[PDB]
This record gives sequence, structure tokens and C-alpha cells, in this order.
Amino acid sequence: VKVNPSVKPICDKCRLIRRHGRVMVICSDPRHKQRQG
Amino acid sequence: NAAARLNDITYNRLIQGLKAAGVEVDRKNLADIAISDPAAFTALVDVARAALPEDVNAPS
Amino acid sequence: RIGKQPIPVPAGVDVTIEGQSISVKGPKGTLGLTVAEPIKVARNDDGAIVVTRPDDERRNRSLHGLSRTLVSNLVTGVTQGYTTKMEIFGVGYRVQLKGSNLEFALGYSHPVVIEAPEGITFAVQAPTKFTVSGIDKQKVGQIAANIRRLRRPDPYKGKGVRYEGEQIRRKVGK
Amino acid sequence: PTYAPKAGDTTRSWYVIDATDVVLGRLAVAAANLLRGKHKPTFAPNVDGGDFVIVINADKVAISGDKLQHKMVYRHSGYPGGLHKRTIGELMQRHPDRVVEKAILGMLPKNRLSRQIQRKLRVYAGPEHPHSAQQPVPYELKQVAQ
Amino acid sequence: ARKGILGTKLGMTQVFDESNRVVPVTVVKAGPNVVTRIRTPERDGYSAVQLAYGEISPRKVNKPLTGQYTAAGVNPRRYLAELRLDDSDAATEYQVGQELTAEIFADGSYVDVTGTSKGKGFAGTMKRHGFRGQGASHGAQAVHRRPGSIGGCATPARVFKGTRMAGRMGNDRVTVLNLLVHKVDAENGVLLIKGAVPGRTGGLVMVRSAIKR
RNA sequence: CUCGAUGUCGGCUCGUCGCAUCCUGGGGCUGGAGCAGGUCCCAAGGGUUGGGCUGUUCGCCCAUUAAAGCGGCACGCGAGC
RNA sequence: ACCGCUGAAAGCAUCUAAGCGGGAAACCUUCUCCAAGAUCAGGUUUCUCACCCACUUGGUGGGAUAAGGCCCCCCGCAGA
Ligand SMILES: [Mg+2]
Ligand SMILES: [Mg+2]
Ligand SMILES: [Mg+2]
Ligand SMILES: [Mg+2]
Ligand SMILES: [Mg+2]
Ligand SMILES: [Mg+2]
Ligand SMILES: [Mg+2]
Ligand SMILES: [Mg+2]
Ligand SMILES: [Mg+2]
Ligand SMILES: [Mg+2]
Ligand SMILES: [Mg+2]
Ligand SMILES: [Mg+2]
Ligand SMILES: [Mg+2]
Ligand SMILES: [Mg+2]
Ligand SMILES: [Mg+2]
Ligand SMILES: [Mg+2]
Ligand SMILES: [Mg+2]
Ligand SMILES: [Mg+2]
Ligand SMILES: [Mg+2]
Ligand SMILES: [Mg+2]
Ligand SMILES: [Zn+2]
Repeated sequence: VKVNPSVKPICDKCRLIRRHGRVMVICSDPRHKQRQG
Repeated sequence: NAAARLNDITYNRLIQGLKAAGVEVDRKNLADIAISDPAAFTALVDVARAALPEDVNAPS
Repeated sequence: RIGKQPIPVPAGVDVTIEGQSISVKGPKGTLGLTVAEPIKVARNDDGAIVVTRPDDERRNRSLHGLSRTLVSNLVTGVTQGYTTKMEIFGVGYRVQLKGSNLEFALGYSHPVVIEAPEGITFAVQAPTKFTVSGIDKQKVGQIAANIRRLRRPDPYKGKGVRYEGEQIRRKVGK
Repeated sequence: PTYAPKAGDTTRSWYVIDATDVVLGRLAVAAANLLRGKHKPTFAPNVDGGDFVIVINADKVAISGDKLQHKMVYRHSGYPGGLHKRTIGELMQRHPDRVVEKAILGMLPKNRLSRQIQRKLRVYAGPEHPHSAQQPVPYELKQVAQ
Repeated sequence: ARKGILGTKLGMTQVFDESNRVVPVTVVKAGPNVVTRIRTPERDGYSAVQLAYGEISPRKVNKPLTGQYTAAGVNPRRYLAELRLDDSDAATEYQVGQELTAEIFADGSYVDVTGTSKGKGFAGTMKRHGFRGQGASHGAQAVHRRPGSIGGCATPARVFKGTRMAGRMGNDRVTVLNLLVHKVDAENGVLLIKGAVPGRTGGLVMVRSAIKR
């Protein structure tokens, strides 16, 4: 994952969810995974 | 406060009740009746409970 | 919309609510479940399952579509039971039964044996094809996830366990 | 002169408190008020008045699900790095009577006389207590309406 | 099934094995014990077995201790210790009155040996805790075996607890783990145990089977 | 704050704590074929060398090492040297 | 940390909101040692299990013992 306080979607099919009380970006491309930290 | 809660009232509305009923007994003697004569303290709660307004949460 | 559909009974020989508790039986075995007490589960004209709720809360609309499919995985979990079809890819990789267990040759210095738990049947149809079968959708899906992660994801050659017809991603290599 | 209790005036009784669906805070307050004697009109702050309190079913007490996970219990041994911690949830597995007892002792005054007050407290994890030689009357949480 | 016996350290010798290697052995006289008492979880809360060892004259054992040997039908012994077992299957093999000999241990087995180590008196921080000490020359003034600093400065204004200082050393309970049983001589009650055993020659020694093997 | 005194650098001895981790342990991504890495995430249980030069701290160098971590404690520690 | 299973809110999807897993030299057990002054001062046992006087008759004050212990004495590889 990428760990930054500013996460946001990169491509068309990145999705921004909130699991376990943290904002993260799940995507099919593995280098687009991000979570806030 | 301990003797009033035996007679299912708080200290709070007991002091409102005795001011409303015109009972000028001070707290020195009201805590002395509560020990030596618990029946007369029950007779003072019923005077305080009756003089209390019907809805205490309603404005004056 | 899910929750806004009454659950039918295909066969369901004992589809009976016993006090915030639902059971099931059909051709295959039995299952149990307990729905959370704000959500109400009821009956259709022919005894089929109906799910209701108190209306318009954040926490009640979510548990309503939740407990709908969890009931309809019992009336479907018995009759039309759940199988996952799994395929071994990679040169030299194979799988065999040793009893009800399931041994793998995945390029290690030892065979990896998967003990089949209760209510789970393993069966092969080929040396690189097999199925995980059972009645409970979660318990079948948990075992098929354990067998899936037996090797590291390889983008370069694609060797290892997969699900059937899934498209793993590939990298260009050297 | 106002009433001061002599030696030989206090009458101590026995109470049992069922702890099945009571939150830990409400029970520890009602046990501490009952061990000290705040409900008797002969209360004096220098006198061990108050009654014997038995707390049964201490494993059942209403603790929140996130308090069992995250609330901590710290102990230090005097040695460097002696800070040993558990959670509430894993103390309820081992010693659920010690969780109920620790909540009551933090609500008592911090003096010598509270050390003789806490000797009248018995906490048991199960529904059964050995003090049937006395007759503990059951105690329920009452709130005098206002 | 953890086994156990009481005995006496008889000192050290050496022996040669089948590959003609020298083996330093300690001679424990795992003498004939007797049971005298069993701890059951219904009576005692836990599970163990007493063991009584050592010839003593019956005029030296006082009246409270003679009555405990009288309830077990045993002549009074000198030493008396328990072998702590696990909770399961307490004493289906141990009976009160049973004599235990040296040949409960086999050759090539492993044993834990526990005893009371040798007394070293009031020891300094170099002997007791392995400190370095200051130097012998280059001006060093009367601190050649002294500890050095014992803490910080005004933060914290104290010495931390468990700071290694001088004091009495030895006479401790020491367990030595995983000792090889080279030979058990059933003719004499003698175990040949590879290596060293805590205590002086003549001291009481408890020999249990090893848990780590 | 202290001038009717609160002894200042380095070393020695003995330490204790932090994590912003040097090694060992677990991971994500990779312009990750492999072997080696780069980067981020978790992790403080233990470990973390001997010398030449300089009063030195620091630094450079020699020979090793799994590694030769960074800081706080009156730039810890002179009623211990 | 990370990887999931089933699964809504939100007809799809989602490791999560109900629920269930995997997971490290860190944490807790297990290993070794201290440990009931742990004043909540514990448990299992065994032994003695007994006199006499005075009194203001007191859960009194003495005196003499039992089991047991201590000092003395001969010493220790135990030790200022
Ligand atoms: Mg950015
Ligand atoms: Mg998690
Ligand atoms: Mg000596
Ligand atoms: Mg030296
Ligand atoms: Mg001098
Ligand atoms: Mg000198
Ligand atoms: Mg100083
Ligand atoms: Mg001065
Ligand atoms: Mg340091
Ligand atoms: Mg960190
Ligand atoms: Mg990496
Ligand atoms: Mg370290
Ligand atoms: Mg550890
Ligand atoms: Mg030279
Ligand atoms: Mg300094
Ligand atoms: Mg320094
Ligand atoms: Mg200096
Ligand atoms: Mg002990
Ligand atoms: Mg303590
Ligand atoms: Mg005792
Ligand atoms: Zn993307």
C-alpha cells in the first residue's frame, strides 16, 4: 500500500471506501492501493 | 438526605417543600428529629410533599 | 431491494421459526441460524420466509438485507448445495486424495496436505482439477480460500492454485 | 450537641447484590454507598457504619464490547520497565471478581478507615456464595424519583 | 509421566564410552525412596507424591514428625520432598508404602537435576555479578574492585530497584537441565550422570526426568 | 532559580529508558525472472567487534561482522575513578 | 502491519456495519528462580491436648508444666 494522509483515486476503477475506521483506496491495479496514515 | 430517601423523596424537593409549606425548622434540628423521632420526620415529609407543586418541571 | 423480496421454499421440510431462531432441512443435512432481534422474520401464504423490520433507520436497513440472504443461504444451502471448482496451474504441479485429505505437490520440499474439516468433501476430477463441496456457503468459501493461498501469486508464470475461469494478472517478465 | 455515634450503636446487616445485567459503574456506586453507610441517618464520616455487601454473578456484569477490548489495567512492580498491563476483557476471563472489586475501591475515600470498610465486601463470580449462615436480603438498584 | 527420585551427590570421576571418548560423570546415589503421602486434587487441591529418603535414628525424629510416618506405616527418614505431577492421572502407579529404586531411569535417558548450590559468603560485585572493575595502574585510586556508578544524577534522584550490588552469593536452588544418564548401576543404587551437579559432595539431590529431553 | 559555590570536555566503571530499526522477525508495492535490491508498513525480545591516528567528541583508515543503529537521562554517571 | 470468508446499507460491488478466519524474535502462557507481613496473613497433616494460687472475679494477675524450642557445649565445604 501507499501510506499518506492524502489518498484519492488515481484511475477510472479505483474505489474509495472506509473499512475499520480508515480511508483507503482499493483497486484492481495493485500499485493504486492507498490507505490513510 | 439519608432520612428523606427512606421516605422516597430527595433532599432537593424536601427543602423546596418545607419552604413552600412555611416550616422554618433549621437543618440542625431537622437532622436531630431524623434520628431521635423518625415518625415525626415522616410527618414532615408529608407536609413537604403536599406543598410541592403538581409538576415540578413546569415553569413558575 | 435485497430484503424487499420474500424468500421462497424450494423443498424446506422444516422451515420453522422457534423464537428468533430459524432452522432448515431438505435432501442434504440441517443448518442453524439466529437473526438479530430488531429484524423480524415472518411467513408468506404458503409458509415461505418473509423478512420485515422497523422502518427507516441507518442500522435497520443494513441488517435487513443482511438477514435476508443469510436465511436464503440455508434454504439454498441444503437443496442446491455449494461447490467451488478449483484448478491447479503450473508445470509439475498436481493434487491427489490420500483418504479424505488432499495432498499437493507445489514445488516445495514436502507435500502439503489439507485436512478436510467436518461437513466438507474433497474430490478430484483430474490431476489438476478438484472441487470443494459442502452445504454452508461461508464454510465452503473459507476452505477454498485456504487452498487458494498455498502458493505465492506468480505474475510471471502463473503457477499455483486458482479458482476456475479467473483472470490473474501477468507481468512481462525478463 | 449533635448526634455522635458511640461504640455499640451500629447495627450491621447483610445484603446480596445480583450483578447480572448491571453496568459496572452503577453497581460499584451502590456497593460503595452501602458499605459506608450513606443511607443511614446516623452517618458520621469517622465511623465505620454501613453493612456487609455480597456481590454474586460478577462474571455477568454489563461491560461494553469496546471496553473489554481497549480499557487497560496497569500495575507497576517498582523495577525498571515494571509496567504490566492487561485489558478488562482478559481479566474477566481470569478474575472477574477482581474487576468488580477494583471499581468499588476507587470510589471509597482514600484514608485509613476505608481499609476497614473494604473488609465487609465479598465478590463471587458464580451465582452461589458461602454466606448462607447469615440471611443476606437481596438488594436492587433504586432511583428515588424527583 | 514425570519420574523422580532423591539421592546424594557422591562426587565426580570419569569413564570411557564405546567410541573411547572420555565422559565426565557425577555419581548420584539415587537411594531407595518410599512414598509416605499422595496429594489428590479432591483433598489437597493439586497432584503430587511425597518421597522420603535417608537413614536416620528414630530418637532424632521428634513426636509430631513420627506421627506422620506412623499414619503411612513407614520408618522415619531424614529427608522428605514432593514430586509435583500434572493434574491428569495422579497416582495410578504410586501407592503409599511403595519403595522406589534407582532403575526407574534407563541408560541414555535425560534428567533434570536440582540441588542447593555451594555457599560463597558475602561476595563482591566482580565475583557475584561479573563486573569488570577499574584498572590496576594509570593513576586509579583505590577503586580497583569497586562498582563504579550506581545511577544517574538529579533525574531520577534514586537508585533503581534490582541494581546489582555486593552481598551473599550461593546457597541457592539450582536446576541443571538435560543431563545424560550414562549408566544406572542397580547393584549399588548409583546413577552415572554426564556433567556437573549443583551442591557439595554429600548434599541432597532430586533427580527428575527431563521435559525437554 | 542558584554568586554566605548548582565542580565545567573526553575516557573508565555501572547503567536505565525512547523509537525516528542497524541486524535478526512479519508484510505491501516494484522499472520484483532468479540471486541480489529499492521504497514503504509493522515490530524495541536479544544483539550491536578489535585496533592505528588524535586530549579529543566527531571523523578518516586497517582487519572483521548477521550487524558494527540513532537519541534522552545536569551534552546520565568526579562525597565512583 | 497485512491477507481473507460470508455480507448489507447502496438490485452491482465491498475484509465490516451483524458475524467468522489466517497471521511476527513484541504481549500472555509453557521453562528456570523468589514468593501467604498475599494484614483476603492460605491449604493438607501430625503432636501436646494439662495443672496451682491470689483477687477489685476482670477475654484478670501470677506460678508450674506438656509437645516443642532456645542458650551453653563439639564442630562444618554454613558463615562479617
Ligand atoms: Mg499525494
Ligand atoms: Mg484488522
Ligand atoms: Mg568460606
Ligand atoms: Mg582488571
Ligand atoms: Mg588515597
Ligand atoms: Mg592501588
Ligand atoms: Mg555526583
Ligand atoms: Mg548554601
Ligand atoms: Mg544509553
Ligand atoms: Mg514504528
Ligand atoms: Mg520488501
Ligand atoms: Mg535493543
Ligand atoms: Mg517474550
Ligand atoms: Mg605504536
Ligand atoms: Mg555530563
Ligand atoms: Mg553521554
Ligand atoms: Mg569526568
Ligand atoms: Mg518454595
Ligand atoms: Mg505485595
Ligand atoms: Mg499457615
Ligand atoms: Zn486504479
